[PDB]
Amino acid sequence: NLYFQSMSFPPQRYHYFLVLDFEATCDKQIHPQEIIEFPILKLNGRTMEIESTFHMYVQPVVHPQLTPFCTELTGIIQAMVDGQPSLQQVLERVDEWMAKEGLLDPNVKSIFVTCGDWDLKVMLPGQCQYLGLPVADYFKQWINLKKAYSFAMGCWPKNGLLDMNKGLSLQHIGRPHSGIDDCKNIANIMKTLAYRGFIFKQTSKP
Ligand SMILES: [Mg+2]
Repeated sequence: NLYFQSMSFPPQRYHYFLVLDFEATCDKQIHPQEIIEFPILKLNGRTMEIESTFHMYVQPVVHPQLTPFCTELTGIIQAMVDGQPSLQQVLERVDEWMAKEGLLDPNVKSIFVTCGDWDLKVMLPGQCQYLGLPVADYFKQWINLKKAYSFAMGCWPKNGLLDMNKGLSLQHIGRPHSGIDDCKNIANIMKTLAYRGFIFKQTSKP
């Protein structure tokens, strides 16, 4: 335990890590899928502590009525998405938040962190393409935590956050399949890996 005193929280390659996990319209499946929860956690790059939070629910337009499957899975009821801005508006708000947080200065280095590749490889660019919206350059590089974890632990977490929490002896934070709570769990896992001396790197193909 003194074993880690010098190793823990090493210098990292980024000033900040931006933890993101979407929830989306869905069924068991409807199309196009639309982002209904847009969280970002700004983590101190050294300590992994949460320093700022972006969180918006988003009003879906093509399938505006959340399905029983969607609600029961995500916890997101209709009342939570009803008066809310559209994805385009939410993306402008993210950009304002990036600006306000000093994340758009060329000298300030940050990278998104997600559980899996779906959200930034598939979901965001897919919906943006459908809407005719550009994808900001900062969404185009990320770290898949499942891959970071498998490198650190020599073991693929098939069941995602629940497997990673198990492997690191961490109690689950909040509610599974809630965007923000998944973000808090990603952040907690990162903290523990950093405590063990893990240096995070882009996993996203350039
Ligand atoms: Mg989630």
